[PDB]
Amino acid sequence: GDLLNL
Amino acid sequence: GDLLNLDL
Amino acid sequence: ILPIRFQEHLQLQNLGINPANIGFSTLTMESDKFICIREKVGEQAQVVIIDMNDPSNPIRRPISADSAIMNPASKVIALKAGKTLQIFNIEMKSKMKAHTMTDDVTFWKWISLNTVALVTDNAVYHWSMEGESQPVKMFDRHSSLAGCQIINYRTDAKQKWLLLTGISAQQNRVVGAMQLYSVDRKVSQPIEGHAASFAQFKMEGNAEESTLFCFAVRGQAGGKLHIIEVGTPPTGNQPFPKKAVDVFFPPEAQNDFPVAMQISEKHDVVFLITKYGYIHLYDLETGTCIYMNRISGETIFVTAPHEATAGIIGVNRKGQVLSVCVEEENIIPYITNVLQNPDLALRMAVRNNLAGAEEL
Repeated sequence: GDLLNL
Repeated sequence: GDLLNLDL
Repeated sequence: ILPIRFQEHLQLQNLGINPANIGFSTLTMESDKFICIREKVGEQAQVVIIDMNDPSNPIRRPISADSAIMNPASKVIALKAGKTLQIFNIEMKSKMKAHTMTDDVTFWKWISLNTVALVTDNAVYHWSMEGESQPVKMFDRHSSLAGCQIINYRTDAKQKWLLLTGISAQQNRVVGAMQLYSVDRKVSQPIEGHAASFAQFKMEGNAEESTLFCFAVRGQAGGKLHIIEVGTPPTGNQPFPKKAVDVFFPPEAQNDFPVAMQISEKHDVVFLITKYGYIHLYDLETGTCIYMNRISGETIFVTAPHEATAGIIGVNRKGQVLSVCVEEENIIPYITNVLQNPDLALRMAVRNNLAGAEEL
């Protein structure tokens, strides 16, 4: 994901 | 008018 | 011995509050200092303001508003009716601000000592009380929250990371939809989640504090709690290693989900409360689950930080006002002897200067 990699 | 009725 | 302490503070029905007005749309608790309740008595709408330091003498005043939220620290109240916003200082008996928005404000709250957040169907705004400040648009809402009931809005300490949360029914369960927004990047990410908080945390060896985002979700496959650094670490810092851990729901609570989170930066612990009154405590650093239990029969619908103990305070559907915090003389022996985790006990003892790991 753009902001965070979960 | 006012959304609260102030005491005085 | 338990690692937490439960306390009852008040019963709102004993102050003449009608039980039908004890719920999410009529009772607000923006901090531990005040509770505000909208009641209709005859044809006249009223607000009841309860000072938590002197609760037996509440003020009742006439209003014409659909929502009332008290400032976190002062007797300054914000009221709205549709698109019309007004702010009053009660001690000064004066109208301090007025503004009329383009769209109806469907949800609002105080996000600091001097700033109110406003949510419409289309966007989110911040409004500072300083000087002649007007509401400023922060971001446009993402389509994944369309038709949701909005339940919360939160930010990090620096107001650079913003988080909007809504819920709805899908496939016979309560699904949460969050929008995370970076002010510096001007980018959003949609995330499945039910309850969250930001926190500042200074890792061993780092000169600067880390900004962490913590969220809990009950997804199609089970509960999870995530703890993740937002953005690139302050210059010279190690990155915080991200954690993802299970959140347990018993077999007989098939419809329960997370409704509230508060993080204690005194003890570096996360308090999680579920719709049906289960309380969980996790370590912020590792994500290790320290304790769980059922503490309310009635549903809890609003919470705040409890300043005096760095715990959590909340109100249930009956009008019980209750708090939970860390029991400082018990938590370290509990972790050592009942959880049988001497590593965690030793770490928490030295990290937060708690007593009890002299014998493991």
